[PDB]
Amino acid sequence: SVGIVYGDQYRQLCCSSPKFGDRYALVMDLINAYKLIPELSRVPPLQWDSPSRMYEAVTAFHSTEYVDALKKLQMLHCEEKELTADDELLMDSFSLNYDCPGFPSVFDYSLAAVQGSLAAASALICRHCEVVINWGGGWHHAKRSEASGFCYLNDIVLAIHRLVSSTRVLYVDLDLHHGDGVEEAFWYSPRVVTFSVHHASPGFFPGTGTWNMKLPIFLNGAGRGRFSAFNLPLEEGINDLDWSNAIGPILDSLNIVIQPSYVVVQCGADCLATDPHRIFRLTNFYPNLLSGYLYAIKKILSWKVPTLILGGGGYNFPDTARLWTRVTALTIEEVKGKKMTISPEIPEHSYFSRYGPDFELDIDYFPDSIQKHHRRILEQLRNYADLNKLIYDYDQVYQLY
Ligand SMILES: O=C(NO)c1cn(-c2cc(Cl)ccc2Oc2ccc(F)cc2)nn1
Ligand SMILES: [K+]
Ligand SMILES: [K+]
Ligand SMILES: [Zn+2]
Repeated sequence: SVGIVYGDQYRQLCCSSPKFGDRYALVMDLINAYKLIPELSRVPPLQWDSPSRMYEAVTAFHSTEYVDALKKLQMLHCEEKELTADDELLMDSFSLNYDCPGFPSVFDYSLAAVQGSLAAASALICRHCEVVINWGGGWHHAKRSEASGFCYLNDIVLAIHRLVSSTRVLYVDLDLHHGDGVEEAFWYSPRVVTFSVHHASPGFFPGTGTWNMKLPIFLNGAGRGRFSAFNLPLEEGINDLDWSNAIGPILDSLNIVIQPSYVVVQCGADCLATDPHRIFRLTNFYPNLLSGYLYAIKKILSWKVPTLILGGGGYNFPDTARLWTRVTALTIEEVKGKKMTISPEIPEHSYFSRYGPDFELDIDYFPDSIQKHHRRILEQLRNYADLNKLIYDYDQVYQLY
């Protein structure tokens, strides 16, 4: 069974931010327009019975002072007065500025994603669902005491913490950007293995997930977490097939060696060829019998491990809905076995006009370094397995590449 996080108030809050606008409404309404909702179990966002319980949940990762400042930022933006000099300094000390500004619902908006992803983790733990989707979540850049990349609270870190505290988790980050906040949270933890594939290049946000400065080294975790943070930075312009071939054997080898209890996938849509970043050239194409995204999700779901699928980046809202609608239909198909039939034409619904001018489900796109990374990653995986007394066929894994 496949769950999906939704609710009336949740939708309103997920649509209340200045950067992401009504994206979540387009996503859920396109899923609904394609008649997928009856196949999915609604997972209600988590609520608490007191402010103390909410604070206890969020400060399992974030500092109390950061959570206080974020709540104060919302309060200050609900009045018409400007911030005092001292309040500006306070907000700047948590990077609550620039690309992470305040707005009247900023705390409720950020908290909603946490509520959604925590409920999704719980649904997996109690075996209510085999997969849960949360397209309102996936905010991988937020740090313990710092907003980053329009991520204010790290719903992913909190969801993973709930999963491990119930056990190994494999986290897979498909966003265009490095999953730095999740990687940092579990830097010292061998039980949460993180793997991000992303673009990296000089000056490109957030800057990590690649060689860093003698001669540059690839960091991969620390303490008992040594070798437990994996990264695959890729040059711009990569297409569906090359991205699939780059990530495929890594994913299979991580699953073989780690044998995760849970998989958490961040599925940010900014690798699409039609994202305004214009960096990678992935699609949402799906042969009627191939999108890098759909390739990766189908492979992960074939492992039959309880899986959380989250959203993330994606600044072309209709094309993000086009992709996540196909991910949703694929999840139903792989988990249930029930074939899912999706018309090539966008169905009439509230946001139909946003899919002009051609109103198709396919996005409007005409389609050695990696060998070195594979050897480095395969070596790190062996080192990880040696440090953690795990054993595996050091030949069947090698064969995968
Ligand atoms: O999605 C993200 N990470 O997961 C993410 C993306 N940025 C980001 C960083 C810089 Cl310096 C500039 C624009 C950024 O976003 C965009 C890019 C294009 C756009 F049309 C709308 C938003 N920051 N975080
Ligand atoms: K990524
Ligand atoms: K780790
Ligand atoms: Zn991104």
